[PDB]
Amino acid sequence: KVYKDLREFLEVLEQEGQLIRVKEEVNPEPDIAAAGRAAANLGKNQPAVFFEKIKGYKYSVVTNVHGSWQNHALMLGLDKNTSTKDQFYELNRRWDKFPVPPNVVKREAAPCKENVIDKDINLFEILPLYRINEQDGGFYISKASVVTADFNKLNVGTYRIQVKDRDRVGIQALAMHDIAVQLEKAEAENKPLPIAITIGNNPLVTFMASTPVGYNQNEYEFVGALQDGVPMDIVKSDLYDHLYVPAGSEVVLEGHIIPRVRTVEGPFGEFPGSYSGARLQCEVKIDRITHRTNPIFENLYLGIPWTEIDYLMALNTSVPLYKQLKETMPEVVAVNAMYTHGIGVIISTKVRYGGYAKGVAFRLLSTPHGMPYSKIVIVVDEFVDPFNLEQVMWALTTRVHPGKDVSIIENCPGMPLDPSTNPPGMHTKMIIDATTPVPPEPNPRETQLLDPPDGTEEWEEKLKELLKN
Amino acid sequence: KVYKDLREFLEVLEQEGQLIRVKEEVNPEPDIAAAGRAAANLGKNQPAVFFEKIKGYKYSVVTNVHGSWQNHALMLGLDKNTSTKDQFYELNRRWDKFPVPPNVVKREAAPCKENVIDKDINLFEILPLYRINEQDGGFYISKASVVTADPEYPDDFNKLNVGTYRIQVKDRDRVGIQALAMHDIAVQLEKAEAENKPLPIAITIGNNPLVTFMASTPVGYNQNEYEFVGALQDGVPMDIVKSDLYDHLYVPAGSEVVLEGHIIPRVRTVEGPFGEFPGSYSGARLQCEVKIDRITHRTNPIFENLYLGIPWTEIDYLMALNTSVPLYKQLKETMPEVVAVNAMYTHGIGVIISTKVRYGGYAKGVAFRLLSTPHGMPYSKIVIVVDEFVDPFNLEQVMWALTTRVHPGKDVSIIENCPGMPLDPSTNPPGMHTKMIIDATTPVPPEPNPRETQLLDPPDGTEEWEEKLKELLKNQ
Amino acid sequence: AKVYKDLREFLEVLEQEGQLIRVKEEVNPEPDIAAAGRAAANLGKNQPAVFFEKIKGYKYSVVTNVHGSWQNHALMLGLDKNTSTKDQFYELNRRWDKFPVPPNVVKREAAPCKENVIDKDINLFEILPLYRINEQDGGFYISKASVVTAFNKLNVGTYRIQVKDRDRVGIQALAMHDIAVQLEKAEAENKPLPIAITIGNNPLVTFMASTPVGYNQNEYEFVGALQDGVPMDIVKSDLYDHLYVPAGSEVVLEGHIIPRVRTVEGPFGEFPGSYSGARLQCEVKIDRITHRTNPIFENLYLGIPWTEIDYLMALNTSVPLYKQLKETMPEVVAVNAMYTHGIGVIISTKVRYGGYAKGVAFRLLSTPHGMPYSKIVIVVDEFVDPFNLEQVMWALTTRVHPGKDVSIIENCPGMPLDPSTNPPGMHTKMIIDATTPVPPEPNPRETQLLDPPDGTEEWEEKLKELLKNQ
Amino acid sequence: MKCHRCGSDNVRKMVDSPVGDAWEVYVCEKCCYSWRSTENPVVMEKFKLDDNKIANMGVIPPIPPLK
Ligand SMILES: [Rb+]
Ligand SMILES: [Rb+]
Ligand SMILES: [Rb+]
Ligand SMILES: [Rb+]
Ligand SMILES: [Rb+]
Ligand SMILES: [Rb+]
Ligand SMILES: [Zn+2]
Repeated sequence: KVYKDLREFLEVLEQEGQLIRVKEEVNPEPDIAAAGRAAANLGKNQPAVFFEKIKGYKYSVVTNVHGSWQNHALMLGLDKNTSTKDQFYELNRRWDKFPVPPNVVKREAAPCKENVIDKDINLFEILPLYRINEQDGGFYISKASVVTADFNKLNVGTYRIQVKDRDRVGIQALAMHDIAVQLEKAEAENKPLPIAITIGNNPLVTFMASTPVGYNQNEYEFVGALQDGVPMDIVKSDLYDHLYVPAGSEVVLEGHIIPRVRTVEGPFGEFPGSYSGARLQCEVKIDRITHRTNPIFENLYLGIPWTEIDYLMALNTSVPLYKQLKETMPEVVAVNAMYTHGIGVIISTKVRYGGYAKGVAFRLLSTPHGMPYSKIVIVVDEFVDPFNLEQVMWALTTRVHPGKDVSIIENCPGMPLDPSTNPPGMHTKMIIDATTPVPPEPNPRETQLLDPPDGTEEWEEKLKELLKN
Repeated sequence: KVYKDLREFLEVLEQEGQLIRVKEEVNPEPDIAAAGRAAANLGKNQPAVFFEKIKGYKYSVVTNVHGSWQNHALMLGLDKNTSTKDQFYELNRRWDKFPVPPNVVKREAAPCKENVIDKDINLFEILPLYRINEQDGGFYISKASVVTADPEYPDDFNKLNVGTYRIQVKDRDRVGIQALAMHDIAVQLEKAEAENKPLPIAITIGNNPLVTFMASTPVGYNQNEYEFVGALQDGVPMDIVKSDLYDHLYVPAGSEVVLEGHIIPRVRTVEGPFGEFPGSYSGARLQCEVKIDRITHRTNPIFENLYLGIPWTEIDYLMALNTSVPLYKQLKETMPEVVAVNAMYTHGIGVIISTKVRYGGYAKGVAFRLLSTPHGMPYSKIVIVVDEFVDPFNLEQVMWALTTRVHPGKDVSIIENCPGMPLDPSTNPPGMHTKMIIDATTPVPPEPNPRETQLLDPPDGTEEWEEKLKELLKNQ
Repeated sequence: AKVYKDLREFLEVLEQEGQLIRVKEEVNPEPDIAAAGRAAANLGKNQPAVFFEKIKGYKYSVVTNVHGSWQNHALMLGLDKNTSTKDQFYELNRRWDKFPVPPNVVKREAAPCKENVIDKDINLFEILPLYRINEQDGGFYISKASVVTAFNKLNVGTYRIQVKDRDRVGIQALAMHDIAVQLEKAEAENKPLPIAITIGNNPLVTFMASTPVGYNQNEYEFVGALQDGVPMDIVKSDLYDHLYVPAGSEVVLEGHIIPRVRTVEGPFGEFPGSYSGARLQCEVKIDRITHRTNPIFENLYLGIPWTEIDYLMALNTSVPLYKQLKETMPEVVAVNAMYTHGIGVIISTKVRYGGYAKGVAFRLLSTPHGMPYSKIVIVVDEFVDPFNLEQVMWALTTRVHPGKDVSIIENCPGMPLDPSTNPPGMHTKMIIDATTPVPPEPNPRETQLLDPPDGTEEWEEKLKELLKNQ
Repeated sequence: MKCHRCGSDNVRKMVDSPVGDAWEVYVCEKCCYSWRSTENPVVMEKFKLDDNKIANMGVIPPIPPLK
């Protein structure tokens, strides 16, 4: 099951009870952010929250769209109660599908092109903007898919967008990597740099925008891969012939990076759960707004994890790590790298020979992402669901002899976003071998695990079907 | 709300969507056990499973009754979605309530005394018995509440004890039991077997979920057994009724089945193997047998049995918070900065403590205190300490704290040659532990902070919006 | 770039380059030939091959220590004999993946190994001057043969061969992993399994037989790749149409593993420097001997390293490990995995960011070979030659803070042939980061290295040419 | 019909199915293993018993002497 736009995903969310409608008029602050935090704090089955009326604004806001494993499952067209491990296998299965080239549609066919604001541009008459966290520097667009760019050079990532004026926003230009050379040349020649900011999207578009590495396809081609071979519809930007946006985006902001301008941006929350600093960052002028009728401002709350942002970074971090490990270690069963952009990683694997669990951890700690990011690496047996933390904690308490199963390695690569690093940017890694010994490692007392009874898999489907009725 | 028996709890479970009825007739093996495993495998919102028809049997089976935090919440009379931390605080609030003495009921008004079997005792005509795991030595009664006491002194229930012990069916009127695992019966049994006398016990099946809870609780409470059940019912006494054959033994009025009998002196027979909570099979040993002298049961009794296997299963919920509340109270007596203790993992071998850090390094002091309690000393191998605002029952929150506040070069302590437990199969030497303390807390003075950050404190109105979104959620 | 068609053309080059000694007077089989091989290896540098013109009671000659120096190894690659070990490594890495170089099948009449044939009264001693390599060896041993078994499924490897009779030998069947599938079916049906044992070969043939993993070509194609595109010549065996042997082999013993026969084989030395245990192993019946006129027994001495066997395992272990590291880590400069089949590894790499050197060691310790084999992993900077152990000592003494640059990880995979393992077969790995810190790693005192004077490379060439002209 | 755990012939029928003729339960008089006629139990070698293992089995708790 695939979705043309955000609205098709939202109506499926409501069908599965994974969407709450707040029919009454709320205040932009702190109501919308508090509801995003409260929705996250529900722990399980967390719904998206849709505000039909915000005081002083014309249109609506939806938050926590990705903020649960139920919503994540529906995004992949799966049954809402599909376990995280099975969602991981589904994503891994679709990850490399090629080719799924996008469908370029004519302009009048794209719903995002329904309305055009070419003068007196005011973001507030389109988006009900608000303050997400109390110490933020301004009102933020926190879930935008920003387009930069031939089609192989086009890139889509998500970046925080601070509203500076009715037609001006801040952006972390260095956080956008395919623009560094283009930006230095543009600011040296005092020329603008065109970008396109899309808001309210197909949930798999935002997922790919939240994926910075790990796929070989083009951006929109990767979305077609995530849709199990279904191409997505794209359309040319109004002002820039080389920039293409999703055809059904709620709001498209066409603008440019203003050359040689640096102004105070931030503070703003980051995924480790704390405020970033205020820096002098690039500003972006908005030259054209292109939006559907009655646009829906799809925005994200982030705070102390877990929030929605953790779901946008969970399995798309884990799948590429799994593929890299699988190439030389086919015993690896699953990689759970969902914790703080993979600083904490749990690997399930079969143990080929004694000590193989640490060899698996060595492999992760030498991948491009795992080498600087991954600080705590837990290896569990093949039958342990590494996405079930209860099961992982069982493995810790029964398979970890801390005198030998725990390795502490100093002066390894780190990431500065880990605030506990000392020296900053350097890691002391911790490997935990929560696996059962195999020859020739001696076993202090070998036990026989309570293997699940015959017919367990068939009884899971029967019980689920019985709960359906 | 309070439950007088299991049937009241079962209907509450079904009303809240936490009970499945398997209308078709199933086989004893491997259907019932595979369903218990399957229900455990659902991860969240796991329901109890009720079998109306079992081939060859005349009565019912229910399993996975305690097997989810929704069922656990309803057990304490709370909203089913109540977070585990909030369930922990409610249990801690009720833990020490006294007095709440039990209400002794006439024999006729006790539903467990409706039908009586005194001759040709056949457990199979009462219980749909089945094999729980593939390599079990026989068919097991795995969720019974077993009642002992002293004969001479009824002690006014000061010596009466209730615990859960695995019951292997040996014959139509005989069962095995682990006598040494029944503390308070050691010297009573030595005396009995020295002079060749029976030792009377009562085996109750199908109970008020709080009774099974207290029976699964061996230490940590100072009240009498049935009085503790009353304390967990927020001060509402439970109904008890004298056993038919034994004056000093009292059973709950509403049990589905009561097995009155005695340990047969100087008899040792092969019991096991059977599953244990670390997720593996026990060994076969020469254990004690019990002769069943009388059966008293309600009309159309329901065999409330439990599946256990690779955790988590139902058994983990029977040992989760009743392990954590006593440890929390012991830590709190000397460290009021402790906010919560999560000791739910393999009978407290894994422990997560949330605390306020008084001064630099205080988080390891809190761990030292846990590792010096009667239970934490030999059991607790992995101890994680988190800050006061981190829910130690939200493992996703604990993962975050591990990835951002743990410098493994100094926040992780490995201590060799400490006390351990043999049931930890990774112990080497067996029975000894090498402890692991993890200080996942934020440094406070005088510990230097390599990069002080300001956390994203929740927006104002978060608690009110939780209650708001919740009432909108049940109205779909 | 010299390509050799047999052992004689290589022995000629060795003698011309001063890398071969002729022992003209008669020697006793024991302990002269072994002691000479050990003595040649003991010379430390520029160690030569030793050629015995006459042995007591034998008709033909023996050569030893053919591969036993970096000069002899360089001449094997067609390089100048004083080519540095690092440059020999870089040359092997260049030629390693050359494809395709299919072998050239010659007619039987044109293959020198088919010059003389012996089909009846087979007596190994009338061909090979067999001797005892070490004092406790179970018997006399063929220690440098290339055993052919079976075109893609044809395999060539080196396995020790204990002479049990005048026409019977012992072999390590389970060491030939490729024959096990057919071996079990053969023994269950009481079936001979044909093999060919070639002795005295073009030096690159023996190198490929001494390589059990790491190349994608088939055996004789790989030799052609190592010859930079020159195909090597092969000829069909006399008795078995599916077995092909090098055209220029000194002696070819065509025979078969005898089914259901297990006799005590060993002890014999192994590359860790100790005798193996004496086990009941498989026996091979020799059915036909084809040999060149005046055959030359090319045998090998092995003892406490380094001996010749270390050169046959040195760079063909390093090159595959380098390729596996390079795929994801282009900063890696060279891999020296020459010590005890790669139990000790030295890697030179550019450090991309702070702590990168330990990530490079992690990658090695997760390769199919490095994971169970590599125990001691040293990482040095890009400008340090990892094959120059003096420069590695310099990096250790100036860039290793043992309190943080040295990591010791217990309960890792190991190999039983490391006798210090405890538990046996498990390793406690040691990573040593002998690299200079780069940001964000703090440097307690940064120094400016003495970078080579400009023109050093040109002056290296100038001094070498100047030396030759003297 | 031998006991699947210890292989003893000393096996007797424990009960019949209380309802209908659905199954029977057998029990070993030597090692107390019991099974239904429905199931075909394979006992892992680790859980099989012989007279040696039974005689050397741990008796929990020790039977005190009489009088
Ligand atoms: Rb992207
Ligand atoms: Rb382990
Ligand atoms: Rb109890
Ligand atoms: Rb800490
Ligand atoms: Rb080979
Ligand atoms: Rb270093
Ligand atoms: Zn038996």
